[PDB]
Amino acid sequence: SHMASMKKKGSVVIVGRINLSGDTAYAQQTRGEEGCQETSQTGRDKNQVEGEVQIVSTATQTFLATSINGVLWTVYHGAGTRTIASPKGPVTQMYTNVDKDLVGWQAPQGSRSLTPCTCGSSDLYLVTRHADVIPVRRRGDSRGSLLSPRPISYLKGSAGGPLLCPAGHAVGIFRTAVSTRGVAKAVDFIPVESLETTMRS
Ligand SMILES: C=C[C@@H]1C[C@]1(NC(=O)[C@@H]1C[C@@H]2CN1C(=O)[C@H](C(C)(C)C)NC(=O)O[C@@H]1C[C@H]1CCCCCc1nc3ccc(OC)cc3nc1O2)C(=O)NS(=O)(=O)C1CC1
Ligand SMILES: [Zn+2]
Repeated sequence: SHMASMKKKGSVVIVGRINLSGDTAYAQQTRGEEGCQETSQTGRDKNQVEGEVQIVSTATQTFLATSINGVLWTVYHGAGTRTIASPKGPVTQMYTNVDKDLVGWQAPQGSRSLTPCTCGSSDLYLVTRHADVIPVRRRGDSRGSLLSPRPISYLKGSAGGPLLCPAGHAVGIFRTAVSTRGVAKAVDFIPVESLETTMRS
């Protein structure tokens, strides 16, 4: 302890994006490691934000955050209770729910939001932090199966990323991979209706 020397955790910092605006998905880095560490400390990020899916970092982890209905959502297991860096300084979470593994901040100016799905469709697509678009069959409210299994390395750092309907509506937020002996066959996600409930409380 000793209060005079106690440290503060830094802000979550946007360090890039998954670009989905064209015919090709690809990852873009907007901030390297030294700038990220500085921005984490001040909570002041003057970078212009664009797009729906951000790549975010703390001091110890890198993962995704997805804008839906003007809220930038990610996983509690990545972000904890942290603020996010913004042009005006650190921004406090608007939503925090450890039970859902969910947090949200006001979507950054410049971001674009995905629309919540209304199709009731079960043919889905998971966007990874490396900008891979993996097909996923919905198997329950919060479960989908990967049409082609991958090692868990392949999904590491994609928590907070979106599951999309063929149209491109947001169906959910990737939470955790279900694996056996290191191979991911299934995914757990936070369905968008759970977000929408949270957005009414
Ligand atoms: C491989 C990619 C994968 C998506 C990733 N998710 C995880 O690694 C989660 C985090 C943690 C364990 N995870 C797992 O995926 C494990 C693992 C063996 C690692 C594959 N699998 C697993 O549990 O399967 C069991 C069926 C589910 C039942 C148990 C699910 C419990 C979910 C969960 N809830 C809470 C609530 C509150 C918390 O407070 C701190 C913490 C939590 N942590 C949790 O799970 C990811 O990319 N992360 S990340 O981006 O690298 C990182 C920066 C954030
Ligand atoms: Zn839809």
